[PDB]
Amino acid sequence: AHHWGYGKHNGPEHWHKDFPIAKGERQSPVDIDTHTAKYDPSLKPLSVSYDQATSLRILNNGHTFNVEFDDSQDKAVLKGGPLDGTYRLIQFHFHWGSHDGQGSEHTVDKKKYAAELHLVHWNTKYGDFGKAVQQPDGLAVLGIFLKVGSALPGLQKVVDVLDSIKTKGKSADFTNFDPRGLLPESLDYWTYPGSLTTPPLLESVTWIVLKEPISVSSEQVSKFRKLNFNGEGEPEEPMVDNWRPTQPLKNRQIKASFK
Ligand SMILES: [Zn+2]
Ligand SMILES: [Zn+2]
Ligand SMILES: [Zn+2]
Ligand SMILES: [Zn+2]
Repeated sequence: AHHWGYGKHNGPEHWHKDFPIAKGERQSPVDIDTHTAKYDPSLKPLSVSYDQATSLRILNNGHTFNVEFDDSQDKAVLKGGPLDGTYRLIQFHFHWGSHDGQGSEHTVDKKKYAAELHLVHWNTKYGDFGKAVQQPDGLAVLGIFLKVGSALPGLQKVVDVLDSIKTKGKSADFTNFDPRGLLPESLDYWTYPGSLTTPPLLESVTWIVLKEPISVSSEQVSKFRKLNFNGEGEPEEPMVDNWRPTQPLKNRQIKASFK
């Protein structure tokens, strides 16, 4: 029937009608309350190893845009922190708002940022992303907040290509992109067990949400909003507000990597 989305009839408040895990015990995103998040001395140092990352292409999937990487080798990986083993970078994408005052998925003390970046990784314990996403320890998503301020040079190559992938299904070559340019200086983070923030909402993600945002310009974020959810020849639906509301923490603890 109708595929899920972010619109009035197919968006987040309705996803449970087809994906009942939406009301599960380990759903994402959540509010991160800084007064109750607790330092966990058992966390090991976090290793973000992106020196050899090979980007390939950028795709408008009708929900967001994904920048895909070659994940055939243990090169662009995340290790340490809360993770056991090695997690390969497969793609990143963003969530953003119809205006700068909303857009992020996670919140910090109920505050929203203009957008949120997700760097998606899968556990090489499993054969590939499709096998990993079915497992509780399968995925690790590095979440980074975008705050409006000065323009980010590391984002400019992304925003420059978006007019070539305006509608669902369009893709373009996207090579030689350095995802380190989308990282803040500090890797202090919060972590908790959660889920994909889109259908099928599987509870297979270890979330690692960095405390320090990256700064982007209002003009850069506005370029995100010129994408469309629809395919060519369908009524125009601007790609905005492609975020899920925060969900109940339930019986989970958000841990901090910092004292
Ligand atoms: Zn569908
Ligand atoms: Zn609080
Ligand atoms: Zn889809
Ligand atoms: Zn995401």
